[PDB]
Amino acid sequence: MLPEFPKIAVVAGSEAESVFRVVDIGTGDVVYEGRLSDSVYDDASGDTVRHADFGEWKRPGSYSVTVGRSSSAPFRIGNDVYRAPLIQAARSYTLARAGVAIDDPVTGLRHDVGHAQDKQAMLFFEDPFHRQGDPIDVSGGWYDAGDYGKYVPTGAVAAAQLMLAWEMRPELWRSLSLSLPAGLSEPERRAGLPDLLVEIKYELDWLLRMQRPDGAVYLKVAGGAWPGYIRPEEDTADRYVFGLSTYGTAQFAGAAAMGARVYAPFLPDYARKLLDAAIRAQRYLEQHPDPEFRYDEGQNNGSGPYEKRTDREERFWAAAELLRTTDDARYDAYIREHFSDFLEGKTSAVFWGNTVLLGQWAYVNAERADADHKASVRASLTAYADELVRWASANGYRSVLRPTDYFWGSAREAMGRAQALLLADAVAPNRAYLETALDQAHWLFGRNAAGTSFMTGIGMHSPQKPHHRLVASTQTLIPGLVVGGPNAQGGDPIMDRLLRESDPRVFPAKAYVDDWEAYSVNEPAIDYTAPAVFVLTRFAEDR
Repeated sequence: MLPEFPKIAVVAGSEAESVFRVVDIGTGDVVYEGRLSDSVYDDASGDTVRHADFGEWKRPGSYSVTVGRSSSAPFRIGNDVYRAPLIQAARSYTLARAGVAIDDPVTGLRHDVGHAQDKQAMLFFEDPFHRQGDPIDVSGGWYDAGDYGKYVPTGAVAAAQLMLAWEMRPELWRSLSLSLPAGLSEPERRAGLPDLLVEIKYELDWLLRMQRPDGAVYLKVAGGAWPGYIRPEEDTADRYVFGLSTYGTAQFAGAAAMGARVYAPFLPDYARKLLDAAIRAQRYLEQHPDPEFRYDEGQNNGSGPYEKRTDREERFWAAAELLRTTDDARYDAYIREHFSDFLEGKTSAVFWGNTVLLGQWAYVNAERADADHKASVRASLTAYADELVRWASANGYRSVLRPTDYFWGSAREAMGRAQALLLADAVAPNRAYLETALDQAHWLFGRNAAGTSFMTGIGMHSPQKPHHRLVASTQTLIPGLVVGGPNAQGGDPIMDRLLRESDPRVFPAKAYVDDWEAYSVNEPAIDYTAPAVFVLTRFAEDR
């Protein structure tokens, strides 16, 4: 917990108690005694919960909350408390790199070069630039999740969210070491690039390799079958380039246009390479206005589908990010002609299937965007943020999730909503936005009905058996990874059995188990961790 922010312990049950005591563990002295709030039933969990509010106690230290016969696990009040998880989450991307050997003394993660054969991955179909089966260098980038596939939509959206974390607090990140393992990114490190930007560039370099000469971008790199729980160097099967999509082409353009701005102070040639690539993608999109999602039979036999057959929110982001980076007012005209609805509303949390908020954020920060339309976008952001505050303020776990939000990726959604609250705070400062965003980090780290952190390596309870082939094959804890979170819709054989056999039925906020095969709730992904990095950036102490 931070000294200057709200402090509530959430207690499920304990209906009969009326007071609580905050005890300094080092002295045994009570530093704060108060009355518990009234018990209130929580629809998503089935829990009856109340609060111990001790926000006025601000002294750093280690404490426990006593209620009746029980005392909480120790917790910290301190200014420094979110720096370590931020660092862990950010450097988890390094440990997810494809195409390199890793020997990390921090975690002990060690593996030989994985997927070197991505340097000659075979195109799964014929296109105007390559025969079916022709090799393409699509090496590098990050493994997506617990598998070894590499997918443009989540790679672009994750890279963009990490770049927005950079832009939120560049001076924090300039002095933040990710303890990059030996041999990695040696030219970038010799050049003094901040470690976060070194890591993001590994993914941008790969995204650039997924673009064809006409500007369009392929969908993903993977094999024809899912590997077992094996080290990446053991996954020697042929690799393929699959798919072609307009929404992924637009997401690439958004990420590359953002990277052009972010990298320009450091690497003028690389920044211009990114911008030219972004504009080639945008020009492909302007010349091919209809959505496309290419599907060849078999392309999902060994990798996730990431299918979206419309693309408006992503085309909007591409154009708005280009507007922000280039200051070319022709992009404002284009946006106003085709995407006026996104200038007047429809804010929703960022994820790979809807980047409208990345576009809205670019637009409101664009010097050459129309002023009245920037005002409209700010109001869309604050209306959405106000709704999140209303929900969370009345929720016993101070959660921005409703019972119907417990589907695949709920933990991402909590942190994406927290991200939206912080973007709203940037355009229209409001302490409630900042506090509610921080409440979602409290939730993520275990203040929730499932009684577990959804970030590895953090919390009294955390995921120990994430559906993750590197963790499983090396039996090595990688901290800072965010798993999907509770999901009442099923999707893997463990959760499917739990949900169908349970009587009474599982409450949605508890639809979670820590098991290797529970991949509908317990698989980490780069686009789950990315909004958590963004949110923690705001609350990490600088030095």
